[PDB]
Amino acid sequence: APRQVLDLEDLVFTQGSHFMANKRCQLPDGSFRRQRKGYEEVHVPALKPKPFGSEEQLLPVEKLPKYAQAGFEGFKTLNRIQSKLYRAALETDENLLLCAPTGAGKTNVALMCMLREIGKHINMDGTINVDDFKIIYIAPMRSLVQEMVGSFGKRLATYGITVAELTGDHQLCKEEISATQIIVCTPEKWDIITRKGGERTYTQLVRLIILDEIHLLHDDRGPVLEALVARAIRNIEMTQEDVRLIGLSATLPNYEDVATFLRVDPAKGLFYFDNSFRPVPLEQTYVGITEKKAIKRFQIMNEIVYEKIMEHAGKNQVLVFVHSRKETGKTARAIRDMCLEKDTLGLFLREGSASTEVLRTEAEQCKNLELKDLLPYGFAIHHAGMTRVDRTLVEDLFADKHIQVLVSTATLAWGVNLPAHTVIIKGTQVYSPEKGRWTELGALDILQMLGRAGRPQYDTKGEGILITSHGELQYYLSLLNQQLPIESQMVSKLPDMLNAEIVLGNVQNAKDAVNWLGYAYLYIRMLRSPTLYGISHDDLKGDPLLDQRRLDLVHTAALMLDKNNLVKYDKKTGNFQVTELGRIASHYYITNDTVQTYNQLLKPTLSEIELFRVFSLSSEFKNITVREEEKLELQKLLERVPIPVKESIEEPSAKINVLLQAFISQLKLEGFALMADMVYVTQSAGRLMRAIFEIVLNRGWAQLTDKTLNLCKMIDKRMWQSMCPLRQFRKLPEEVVKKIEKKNFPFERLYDLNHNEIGELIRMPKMGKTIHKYVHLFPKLELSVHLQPITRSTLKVELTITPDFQWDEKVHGSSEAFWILVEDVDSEVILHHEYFLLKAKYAQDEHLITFFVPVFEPLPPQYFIRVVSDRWLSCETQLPVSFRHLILPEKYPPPTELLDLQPLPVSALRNSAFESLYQDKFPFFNPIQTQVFNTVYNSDDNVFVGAPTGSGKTICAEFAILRMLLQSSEGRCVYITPMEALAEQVYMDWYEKFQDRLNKKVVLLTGETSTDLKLLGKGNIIISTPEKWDILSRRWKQRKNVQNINLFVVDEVHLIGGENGPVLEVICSRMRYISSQIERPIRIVALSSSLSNAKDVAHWLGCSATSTFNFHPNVRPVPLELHIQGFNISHTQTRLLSMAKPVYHAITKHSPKKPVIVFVPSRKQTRLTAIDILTTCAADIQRQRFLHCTEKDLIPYLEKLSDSTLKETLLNGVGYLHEGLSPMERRLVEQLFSSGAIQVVVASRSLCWGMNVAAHLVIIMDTQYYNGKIHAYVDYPIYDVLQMVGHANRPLQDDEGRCVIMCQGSKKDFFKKFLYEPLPVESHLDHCMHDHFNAEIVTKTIENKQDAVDYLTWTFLYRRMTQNPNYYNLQGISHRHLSDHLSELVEQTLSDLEQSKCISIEDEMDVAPLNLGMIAAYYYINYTTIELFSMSLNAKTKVRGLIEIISNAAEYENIPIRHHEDNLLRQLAQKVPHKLNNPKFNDPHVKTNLLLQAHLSRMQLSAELQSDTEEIL
Amino acid sequence: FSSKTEWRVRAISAANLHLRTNHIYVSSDDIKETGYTYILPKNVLKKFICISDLRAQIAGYLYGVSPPDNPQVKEIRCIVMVPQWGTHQTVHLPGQLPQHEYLKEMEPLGWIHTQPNESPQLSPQDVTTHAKIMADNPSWDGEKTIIITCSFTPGSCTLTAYKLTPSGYEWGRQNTDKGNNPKGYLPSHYERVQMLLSDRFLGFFMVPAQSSWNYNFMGVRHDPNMKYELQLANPKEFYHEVHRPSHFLNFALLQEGEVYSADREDLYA
Repeated sequence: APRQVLDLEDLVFTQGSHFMANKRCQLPDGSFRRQRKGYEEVHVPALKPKPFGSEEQLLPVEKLPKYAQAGFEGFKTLNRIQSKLYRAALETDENLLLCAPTGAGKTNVALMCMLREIGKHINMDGTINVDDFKIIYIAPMRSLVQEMVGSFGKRLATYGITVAELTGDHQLCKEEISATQIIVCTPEKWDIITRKGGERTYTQLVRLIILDEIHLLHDDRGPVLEALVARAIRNIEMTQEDVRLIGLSATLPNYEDVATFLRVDPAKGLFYFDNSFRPVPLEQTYVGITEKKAIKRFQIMNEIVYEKIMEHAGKNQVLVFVHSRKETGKTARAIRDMCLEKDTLGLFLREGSASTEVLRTEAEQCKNLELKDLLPYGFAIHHAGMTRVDRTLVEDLFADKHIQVLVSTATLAWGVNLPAHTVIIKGTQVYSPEKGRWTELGALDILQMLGRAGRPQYDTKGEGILITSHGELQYYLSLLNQQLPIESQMVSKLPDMLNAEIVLGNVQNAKDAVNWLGYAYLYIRMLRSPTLYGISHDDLKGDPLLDQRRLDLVHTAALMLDKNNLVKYDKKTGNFQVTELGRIASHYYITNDTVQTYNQLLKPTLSEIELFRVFSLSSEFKNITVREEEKLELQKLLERVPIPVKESIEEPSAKINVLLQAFISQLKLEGFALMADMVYVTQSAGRLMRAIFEIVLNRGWAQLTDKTLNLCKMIDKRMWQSMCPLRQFRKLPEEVVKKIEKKNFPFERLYDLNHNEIGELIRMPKMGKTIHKYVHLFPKLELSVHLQPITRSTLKVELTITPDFQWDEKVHGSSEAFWILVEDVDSEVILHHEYFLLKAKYAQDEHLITFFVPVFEPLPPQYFIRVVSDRWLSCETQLPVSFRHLILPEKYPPPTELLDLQPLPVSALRNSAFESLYQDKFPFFNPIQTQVFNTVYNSDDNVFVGAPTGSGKTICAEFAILRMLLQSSEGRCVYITPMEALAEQVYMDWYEKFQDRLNKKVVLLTGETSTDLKLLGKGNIIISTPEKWDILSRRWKQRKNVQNINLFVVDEVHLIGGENGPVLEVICSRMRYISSQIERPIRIVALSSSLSNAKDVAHWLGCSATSTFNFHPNVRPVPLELHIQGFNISHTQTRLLSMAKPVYHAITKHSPKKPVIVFVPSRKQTRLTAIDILTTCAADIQRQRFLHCTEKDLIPYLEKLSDSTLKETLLNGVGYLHEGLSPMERRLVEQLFSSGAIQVVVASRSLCWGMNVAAHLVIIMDTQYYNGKIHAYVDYPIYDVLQMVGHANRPLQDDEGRCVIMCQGSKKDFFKKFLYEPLPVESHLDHCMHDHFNAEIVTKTIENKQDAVDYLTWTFLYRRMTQNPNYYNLQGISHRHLSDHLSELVEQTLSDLEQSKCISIEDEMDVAPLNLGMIAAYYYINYTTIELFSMSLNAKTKVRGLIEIISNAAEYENIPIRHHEDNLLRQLAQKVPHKLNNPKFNDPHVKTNLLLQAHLSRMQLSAELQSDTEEIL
Repeated sequence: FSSKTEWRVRAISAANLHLRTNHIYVSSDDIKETGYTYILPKNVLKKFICISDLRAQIAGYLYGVSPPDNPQVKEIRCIVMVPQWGTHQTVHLPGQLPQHEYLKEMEPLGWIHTQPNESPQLSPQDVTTHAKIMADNPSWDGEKTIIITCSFTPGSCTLTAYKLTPSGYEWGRQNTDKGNNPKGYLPSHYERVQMLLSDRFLGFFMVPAQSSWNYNFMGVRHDPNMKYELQLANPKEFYHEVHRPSHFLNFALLQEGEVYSADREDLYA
């Protein structure tokens, strides 16, 4: 039914993993319970060896898989469990579950369980090579992570499989963590990783997970593991790919629900074992203290410890695990004084005086701590509190067995293993700062430590003793005796996991949430024990599969999430929308209460004064409270901070705020509780800081964001801003550091000091070497800028990032990660902010960063650019970018509104032979064409039509074509359109429109000039491209059939701004020159997209204001539903992969019933995207939703394919479109789609032009594309946006259209702002100037600087550079300033031309072409490339040198370097017979030389590269 | 000030100074009609106020323009901060006049300052300060340069802007002693004139190119002979960690303090 409210507190377990979920226990066989004074004694004798199975023997290390035999060297025999498990491991991918108490070492069986896939990825002359598999070992303790990764990395090193730990940061370790093979990790680290979304990238090669010691699920920390288990199970059920599963837990019941939740089979995926097979028999003693008074207990416990020490005084060994670092060494020397004040009783515990080598611990005296004093005694102490080298130095004697009493910590036990005759758990309790009080230390800790009782060789049967409390020592017994159930404690965190999956997209609605609960253990566990978790059997029967109680659960998640604004979820829709709050929660593992706490506290003008309270108020430290004890040093911590603390006084608030202060200040603290809580709160404070940082970097609070990044970096350095910039380098000596610090000398001044000129002040002349070394190893970047106003609203800024540093790997790392901000004048309004990373490989290279920023009516005198290294503290780079020169662009006037005139049909024109070519197509012409008609068809003057992509100015050009045809039979028409494929499709339709129906032939320009001149003049309408119509008629006066063209149309000339526009602009100025000088009138037509500055272009082509059709994007037949999706992970791979579900779900929302055309980022990524689409159809049960026909219908057109997966793709109804698709395959797919048998087509960014298949929805994915010359990605072209966004054109049936574009947040506002209003366009012949002036000088069209100015006087540059000059580098907008700029550029270009020997400028006034200019403008190649040619040409020419000479051409500078082509290219240059002088792997010139060698060898590379080969041919 | 306790009590005062700057009060009195009217951007008054203290006085320098064919209005289009320490009674800012290509486009409009205590007259310090500047720098003009006070009243602001009479500048460059009661100091020495606010245009901020403006806490590095550069950068708040390096350099431990409580669970990232 409808949602049901739930209170989740009283239904989750207090004292997690200390519950003892089952409330009855049973003693062991030899168990004895005895009463003493204040102490009850529970003893248990060790069980019997389970007998040798009937010819069940250990498997030899040879007898097993020889391939897995790598790395276990020296191990000749197998453990009993090892042999029992090897068959299951090496024979089965059965989801494994190893149930064995501490001592079985199931790590070595998980070894073969992984070695299955480790051998699965191997070859003959090659190895396991890691391009196939990496398995993740989830371990609960960082000590276990360390020891396991260390031992295993060198163990399997014989096979050389990379064993690494997932302990690096997200971007800091993603590169080197990609080449990290089967890896250990903390489940918590993996949880943060999978919440951020980086885990998907290393996924789908993620073969296997091992879950070592899954008993942690009994804790409250088990919730993370439960989330991971549900995630893996559920997402593997949708991926249909398996995931190999190893599970591990100690001897415990409920193994069947364990195997259930692990998808492990009890059939053979189970490994269950009793505790009698302990290779060291396990004798137990437990001392429960009924003592009320902790006072008397604090003595009696030490007394019992002294008794137990007397028990092992002789030939024996004890290891005592204490709770505190100080109390450890305090518990020792208590034994010393005890054996001293009992009159040498129990001491003399050697073989005599010096026998049993008392001289070992005698000759070993000198140690850093006071353990030097305990070494003269029989006792010793060891911990990483004492030291790290000393820890190994004491374990040395412990392995020498020359210390009979070892006092240590639980972490030193759980670390590197050393076993003991006796184990002593001293108190079993710890001070939980999360609980802020005392409590028990959970199961697995005691498990590890009290599993060290007994050694693997050095004894037979080990005993151990745990001193605990009366009420709980029973649970302590039920823990080691496998009466201990293990439940789940996610029940409180459930809403957080729901938030997490909603952010990950793994749950859209409560339905997916319940499907995810289906892979949860709480399903199986709450089932098998319903009465326990609050499920009455009556309501259980009422809801047998518990969907309704699972949705009453879900109710609390939805309610709390909407209440905390981590999701925006409705009562009826059943789905939820997550926001920035839920995003930050997921990405930073932020708790949904602290998230609303931040949303409530954080304001724009936050100072550190209030940030202290805001950081101490964080709900993460809720149950940490100031003790009566601390209240003295509380004022002491207040009296030391550079920040004021009057905000709060002695309380939790003060405690946490001052504690953070001290954590930064590197402060001492007396109390152990003080130090513990400080450690914990500060550990949480780092993530808290990064979360507040995300919030502030989103909402835009500038000063708060600066302070927050600095505060994060500060707690990182463990130093405030007050430590010298030499603090970021721990390599400095502190004395010299403080000497250079004490002066008032800016660290931003140090670089002008030479090797010794730095020490010349500090009186440190001999240290100057390392001084300057660090002074330059300090990360430093320099930056320069280019500016241009695009619109009066928002200008664009282009960046240059050069290195002022010298990089080094242990100092820099793999990359320099910097947050840059485009910020208001006063640093208040955050206009933008980007995050960049320039790799060490990518170092020293300026990377083109390009962004726009807005301005307003009260214009500011400058903006600011901020650059800050992410973690580096005291690192900064400023750039005040000045607007003091701005020339505010011309407000382009209002466009012509669409007058609602009578619907004009094809019965408008009187000619029936014309009306025929429309009659059988449409009912009426759209009012755009129908208002432009009376000009284009009924008038001869110059007509201009500016219409957004899909409004049909091509039909109004066809109206002018009709007018020309009616005016003159053999009239000649020029159709100059830049787009080669669109123009090809236009000529293809014209060849049938006119040659067939009207019998007037159509001509299509091709390469060879003579046959092209044959085409024109013979054809009535000649279609061509910009340079296609520049090359021919660059000498037009010589050509007779050129001056005899009646009509001329510039189709889609708005591409003038974009590339290939300058050639068309020059040729159109030449057309205007024809219509001026030819003494005849030539009809001029200009078609463009939505245009703001339309009138200037209209005049520059010679059109009237009455004739220039300037219309808004709102004027089109098909209205739009336009959507933008901002993706927060700017990493190309991670973005492209994690944004998969969004496109199919955008279908399921907007166009689940109509055509979808999905533009993708790569030729290969189209495939991957279509595959992910079909896979998301599989999960979203509606399968074959794209198929609009029968299965045997597909075979008739599926008989023609070469791609193997394209057949199944067609059976799924998706289909691809790319350069790889053979022309027939592309046409066939297009045919099925245009018929409507196909629904959703994976189309390339390269196929965005030449398609005839429009759509209802057009979905753009990954607007960035990767270019190799600069080794970086770029944004998609604006004209590409226009074209592929117009590609949704179904005015035939669809009453509107659907457009979707999912790009970065940077390119989100880009489209949102540059799409709705029109686009501006400038001319760039100002940049490429040699070409047109060269052609004119060789034609004698422009023979003198006067003539060059006259030629420029008819261009669109003349108009626009005079209109908004500074964008064209003109600082003065006047007439004389225009002349100045024009004649100056003329002087410079003609001077550079003559200097390149292009032509001779006589007297500096006249000009006359030379042989250079002649041959250059003859071969239509750039004059600068011809200059490099003239520098290459020598008398001793051979084809070998000349090949590189003529391949270095800028005419081959269009061939790009594509995604990761550096190795294959060197392999191909290897198999080509000509080498290269330092062959460059990012030079398309070396690429072209290798390709010409391929052309000479007839060696068949891929067709991808053969495209470039043939193009260069 | 106690240097520790007066340090915090005023730091936690400062944390909401922006509270005021939607409560400022404007100087309305009889107009000269022959002099100028000096119009100031509201947001730079905002920042010039919230950066200040409510006892320590700070001063800014006004740069700005006259608009073409509208002479007698003085746009205040930029404010310069120079290195300085002030008392609670006045501001002490070195003799070096802020020069710049940025400050080239403008004429020096004079000087403006915070004021803790409400005083409906010109502070003797202020009159002798404008005088003493007139004494060594003819860059300022008497018909062109004015002296603004802006007092922090109860949670509010109250600003006035004065101009000196001849005997005003005369006695000012006459006086040397530094008491608020200098003999021969009289209300004959100033004239209060028309100042206005502006949301109408944007002023911009100037900060030394190498240093701070609040040497208030370093009585050491400030000398009437010391020299400074400038840039268009924002004044950071009175007490920001740049101007307080000693206490941020106050750390006194022996570094092995990490010896105690070495249980080391991280498990994240």
